[PDB]
Amino acid sequence: ALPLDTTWHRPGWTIGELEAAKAGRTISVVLPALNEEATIESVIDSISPLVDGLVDELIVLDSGSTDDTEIRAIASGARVVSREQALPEVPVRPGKGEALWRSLAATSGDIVVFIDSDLINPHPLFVPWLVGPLLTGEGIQLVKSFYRGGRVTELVARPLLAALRPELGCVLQPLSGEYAASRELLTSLPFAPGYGVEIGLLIDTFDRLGLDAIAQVNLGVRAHRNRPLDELGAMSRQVIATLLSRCGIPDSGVGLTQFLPGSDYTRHTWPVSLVDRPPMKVMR
Amino acid sequence: ALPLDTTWHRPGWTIGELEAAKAGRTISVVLPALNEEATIESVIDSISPLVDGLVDELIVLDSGSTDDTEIRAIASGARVVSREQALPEVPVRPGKGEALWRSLAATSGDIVVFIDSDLINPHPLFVPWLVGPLLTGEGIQLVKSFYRGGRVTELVARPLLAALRPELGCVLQPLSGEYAASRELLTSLPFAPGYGVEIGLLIDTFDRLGLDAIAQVNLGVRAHRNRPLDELGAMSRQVIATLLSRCGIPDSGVGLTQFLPGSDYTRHTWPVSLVDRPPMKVMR
Ligand SMILES: O=c1ccn([C@@H]2O[C@H](COP(=O)(O)OP(=O)(O)O)[C@@H](O)[C@H]2O)c(=O)[nH]1
Ligand SMILES: O=c1ccn([C@@H]2O[C@H](COP(=O)(O)OP(=O)(O)O)[C@@H](O)[C@H]2O)c(=O)[nH]1
Ligand SMILES: [Mn+2]
Ligand SMILES: [Mn+2]
Repeated sequence: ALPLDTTWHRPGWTIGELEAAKAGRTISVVLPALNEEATIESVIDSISPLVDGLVDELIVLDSGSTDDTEIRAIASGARVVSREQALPEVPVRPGKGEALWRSLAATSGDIVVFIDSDLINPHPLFVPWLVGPLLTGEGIQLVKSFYRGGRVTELVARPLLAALRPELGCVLQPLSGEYAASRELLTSLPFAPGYGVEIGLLIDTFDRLGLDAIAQVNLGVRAHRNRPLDELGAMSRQVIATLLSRCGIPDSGVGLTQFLPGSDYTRHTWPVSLVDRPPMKVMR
Repeated sequence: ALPLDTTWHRPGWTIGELEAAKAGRTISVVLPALNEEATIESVIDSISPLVDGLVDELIVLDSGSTDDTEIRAIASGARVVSREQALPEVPVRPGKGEALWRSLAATSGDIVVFIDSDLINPHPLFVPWLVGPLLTGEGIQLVKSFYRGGRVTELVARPLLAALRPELGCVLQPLSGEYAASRELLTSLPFAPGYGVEIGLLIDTFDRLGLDAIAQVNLGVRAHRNRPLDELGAMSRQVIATLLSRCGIPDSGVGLTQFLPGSDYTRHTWPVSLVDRPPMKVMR
């Protein structure tokens, strides 16, 4: 009844069904990580039992961590790839979108699944639930998750989509870090910088293929860190910059400034970026 | 050091100084109210000692209350004016902006001060602090407050201003319900509907007169009700619609829809409006 293929309840496919449906296609899983020493092993362990079965390849894309992220991921049996190793001829820029774009050069699956490394005890069926529509559907190229407060999501991204791309009003979690897509789709799209990467991918997929190429699946419940409001302010600024650009509206490029009370106030300006990485295809 | 006249500490003007500075100008205070029976008397009592002195006129603009708002405001000695009485030839529309626009026809002060009726024990100097720059300055026509978490303000309005009107990046509380302005300015501007009214007035003032006509004053600390996230979602949608329109960007007019978990979800669509009230001047 939503114009977007939506799975409201627990998917019924068995792991053995999903594997049969692969039909020669491979599956890579990428966990981007910046300083997630507390949660990274729980995330890797939720998925590693699938490896050499449903999942052909699993990597941690380490995004500059200075804690114990890398040593703990290695002790959980994961292949860890730095931003530099993924694509060593090209100097590294900051932010999540850079990490995800680089991960395309360090994987080879026909299907790529992204799962954030800050999840607290994620369900082991996340990955099977995300790949279902790509495997058993026709024409699905991108699958977004939703789940059971998403302040940026409910105050910024969903209302801006209603304003500027109302056809995507049916997407419940447009900014979700858990999703899967075909390599063919991902290497044909630019990747927005920083926290803009998810909203950019969704609007670009829709603008290029329409709703029929996109599905969303209920993952039930998900837990993670709640960042402080000021960090959310910078994140929201970058989401806004990427969304305005995809909708053809010129963004000033001026970073958000904040005034912090100590009354007595101090000022801080956060970076925003208007520069995308190009489709990974051009790097061939 | 901000390009906008900003008073960072407690203003030094005495009530007797402010009165002398009036020089024949009058001052009206308007408290818009929709179902504020718990807080309305505290707000009125914070200001009524100024009446017949600094303040020439005080009204409660009752915006359709069905609780005890009106009887309690009357028992505090306030003149209460319904939306219908303010302008009886014109049928009433919903939302805050309608209430404020109508209040211009029910007052006659050269200066108009707005104070929200949901404040918990507001300081009795709010009104003197807001009128200071209009009275003692030159060329100030609008004064915004700021104070010591404003989720819509920090995630939606300030980052959209940085994107689309970065010159207003120095405004700390663009959505503040406590502000004062000349009647000449207010009756020359359209009024946005619903919760869009503050952002519309600020962008219009700036677009028409530039920064030199706007000041902001520290009111210290303010307290009020924290609305639930879904109501904030609709509010944010209307703020976005008004801000895009003032910046010349076409808004779809499609209301925000929300999916509420009961997993099992239900859907609800909130109204958004693209129709302003015209400058009150046309009603002469
Ligand atoms: O430059 C970055 C920023 C984020 N992340 C990862 O992307 C996900 C989303 O980051 P977020 O800040 O939302 O989570 P948190 O920082 O609170 O742990 C997490 O797995 C981060 O480790 C990343 O790999 N590179
Ligand atoms: O249609 C409306 C909506 C709001 N208000 C008033 O405008 C202020 C801001 O409303 P808000 O919803 O932000 O406060 P709350 O509803 O939580 O009390 C308050 O004094 C409301 O009573 C109004 O007069 N008419
Ligand atoms: Mn997170
Ligand atoms: Mn309020």
